[PDB]
Amino acid sequence: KIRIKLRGFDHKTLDASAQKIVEAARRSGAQVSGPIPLPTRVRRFTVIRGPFKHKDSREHFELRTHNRLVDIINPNRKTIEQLMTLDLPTGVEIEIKT
Amino acid sequence: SLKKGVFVDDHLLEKVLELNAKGEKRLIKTWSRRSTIVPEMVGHTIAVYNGKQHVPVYITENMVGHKLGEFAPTRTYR
Amino acid sequence: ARKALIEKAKRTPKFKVRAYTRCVRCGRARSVYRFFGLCRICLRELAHKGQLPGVRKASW
Amino acid sequence: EQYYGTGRRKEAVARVFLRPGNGKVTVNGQDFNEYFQGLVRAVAALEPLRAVDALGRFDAYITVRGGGKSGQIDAIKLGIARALVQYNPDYRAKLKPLGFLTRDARVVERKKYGKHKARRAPQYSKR
Amino acid sequence: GKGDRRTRRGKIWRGTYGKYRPRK
Amino acid sequence: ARRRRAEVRQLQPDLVYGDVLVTAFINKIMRDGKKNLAARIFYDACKIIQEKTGQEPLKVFKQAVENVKPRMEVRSRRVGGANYQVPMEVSPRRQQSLALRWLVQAANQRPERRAAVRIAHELMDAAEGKGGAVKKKEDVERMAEANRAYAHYRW
Amino acid sequence: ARIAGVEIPRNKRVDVALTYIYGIGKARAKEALEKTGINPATRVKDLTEAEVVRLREYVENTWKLEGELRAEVAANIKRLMDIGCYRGLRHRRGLPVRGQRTRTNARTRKGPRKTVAGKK
RNA sequence: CCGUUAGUUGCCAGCGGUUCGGCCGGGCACUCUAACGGGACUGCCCGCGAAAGCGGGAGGAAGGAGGGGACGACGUCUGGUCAGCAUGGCCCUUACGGCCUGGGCGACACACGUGCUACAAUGCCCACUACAAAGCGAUGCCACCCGGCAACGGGGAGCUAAUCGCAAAAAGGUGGGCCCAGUUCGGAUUGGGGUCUGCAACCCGACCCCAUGAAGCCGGAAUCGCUAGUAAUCGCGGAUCAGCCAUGCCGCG
Repeated sequence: KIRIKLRGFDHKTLDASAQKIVEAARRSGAQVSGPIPLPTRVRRFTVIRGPFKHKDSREHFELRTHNRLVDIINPNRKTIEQLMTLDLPTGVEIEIKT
Repeated sequence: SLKKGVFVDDHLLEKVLELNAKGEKRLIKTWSRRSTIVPEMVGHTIAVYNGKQHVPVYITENMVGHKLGEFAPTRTYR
Repeated sequence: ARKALIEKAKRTPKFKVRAYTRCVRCGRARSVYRFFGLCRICLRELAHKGQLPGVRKASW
Repeated sequence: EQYYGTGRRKEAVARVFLRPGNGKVTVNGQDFNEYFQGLVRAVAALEPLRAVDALGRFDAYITVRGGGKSGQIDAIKLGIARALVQYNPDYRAKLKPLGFLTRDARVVERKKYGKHKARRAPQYSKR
Repeated sequence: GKGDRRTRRGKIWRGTYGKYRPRK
Repeated sequence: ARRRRAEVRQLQPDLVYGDVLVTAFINKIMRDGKKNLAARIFYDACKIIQEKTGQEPLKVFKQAVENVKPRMEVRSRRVGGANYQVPMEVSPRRQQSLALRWLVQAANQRPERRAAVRIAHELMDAAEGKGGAVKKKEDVERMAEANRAYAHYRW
Repeated sequence: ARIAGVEIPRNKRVDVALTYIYGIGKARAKEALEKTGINPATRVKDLTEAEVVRLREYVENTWKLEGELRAEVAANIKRLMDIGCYRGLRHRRGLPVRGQRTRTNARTRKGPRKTVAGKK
């Protein structure tokens, strides 16, 4: 039972990047428990638009950490093939656990 | 307001304790108005800076526990 | 002064109380968002360029 | 044996489960009148029944979670209604007239900058 | 109410806890 | 209201007598959106109408209101010079608005310490037709008559 | 009935009534009523001479009060004048003492509003 | 609003074991979480119209811009900002640069703006009583123990946090108290004892507990906001940040 966390600012290249990680584990391992979407940690910034004294009117900036999760029940190396380096994630991260 | 020391300045004490072997000087001028007036080292007169000058403050028993700044007021006509 | 100052804010000083922030570009004291070492202006600036990643136009 | 409709109203969601026969109503492992204890309006949540005639003749087991009480009262009011249309496509033409069937979109409008409060604006002094 | 340190309400408003509103 | 006529906002029937007029009156009792506390009051007050008279509350209620509706009132008006209190017929929707508003105001003018009582005794004093609400209502009606001389300006 | 100093609380509950003493608040009176075992709800109107002395005794003794308290305050302040600390000349001047603003407010410590002229 | 994909957050929904806490096997139904789609078009009916469209009716979560944002034409105000930054000119270059310690920006006879807390019984106090809705936390949140009336101090488990913590939601509901009083309203001011952060709290920090309890009984002439989940009212979080003068602001419900 290999279980993996994936963070990302980019909601597209996760459901993308870490869901090829479901082909290369059903095609090369056995049973998968599909992609699970963890709720998001949304850091927000509120910024006064002008250099000087314009306290009403500012603009809203968010920085949104998306969180996806993957479970597979197959600690063999018929899997750990693609699933070590066979890349398409460029602004992503990995948590590796069992 | 603390209870683990009386956060009084080294540079001042050093100068009082070392005056405490026959020492009766007025010429004593500090800048640490932040330092607590400490149990019994009284008799003397300390010139406390108010930001513009030091002030001849005589120090008595009834007035321990208080800081030095309390006796050297910093602003004018009040 | 703002130089002898941009400089002084870099020396780890006697007592950490004296440790302040400073917009790392727009070399500046106030409204320094800690997650970016960035002054609210020199900040709205880079954000607009996309030179701070994931950072975006919020709207709800 | 079992019947379901989901009600929502403003952060609050209702799990409604209708069962045939009776009259009693659980909400969150608690009697109705124990959950909505002397809150004048609660008697409203079951008004969908009163309108069909199943005034009593149904049991109800209920989960209810989300923000706050008076919403939940309405949340249920939808569940109950939705649940019993899925025990009768013929339960349309009487429930829709009083429309216990419309979700009701009205949420907290959002706090805006420069205002104090979404619409309430700061205090002008002119002179 | 909200102005009185020594009320429940006082404490809430003020953020604090103490004798007049404990932490259970 | 520059564009439209605005729909008479439609109210949710009384969950206890089944009357829109009642909710209306409950809302006028309400302060800072404490609708719960408000209805307690109206009902506790219907309690105090049995406990004191033989007849049905909904009936005292309907009636008290009826007596407090003004039929004419003065509306102010621009003319070449200063202003004119111009008497004119008071529209049904407003009659209602004013009645309820006045009942609640008059109620909280009374001396008794607990709200449901004040509401009740005022409701009672009204159907008998002698509350301070029916007072500040004959004041209007009378004042529209005082000014009967200017009733040739009504728009 | 005269408990402390020169004090006759009356006809209201004793917790409330004890209050009417200078140096007794809602707290010190909650206390006395337990350390002497008097139901605090009891009306002064109705309570044992027994109780009234158990009270007299506890209160007049446990803590400084109502007049000779007042005297200690008067004399704590005239001593804050000492050689003359800050808070001293400040009491001297009749201005705030727990370091608050004076530009606006400070009305409690200053006699209503001595208005002047100026401007153009 | 509905669907598809997806099962450490959802449950007897269904059944079994439950030390009766979804806790345990077990399942994703449902709730949710988050990605993707569908859905509304004056498309349908009646009436008016030359047409656009208007008024009404159907069905539908939603109907005629369904609700809230982001988004600000050509230009105007020789508007704002040289103290964010960039910059032409101009000016000081043992000083108009620099360093430090202390004071100041916190002064107070006055005057205005914006707010807070009130003036109370539709109220105040004390008790008991999950209705959760955004966000933050490994030089942190700190459960839970013990000492202390408490601030807080010991200890001390868990969480790189849908898992652990901040966290009590408050208004509410139930019970009891106060009985119209400058009060069990209101908490200013002052005396005192302490806690914490910090080299350091006099000028100039917040917090706890004892005392003290001020003006205020709803405000002249004026004058501000808001058209619906709005106003009013009740709490909750965050940014800066050692601590904090936040009642401010940006956000949640």
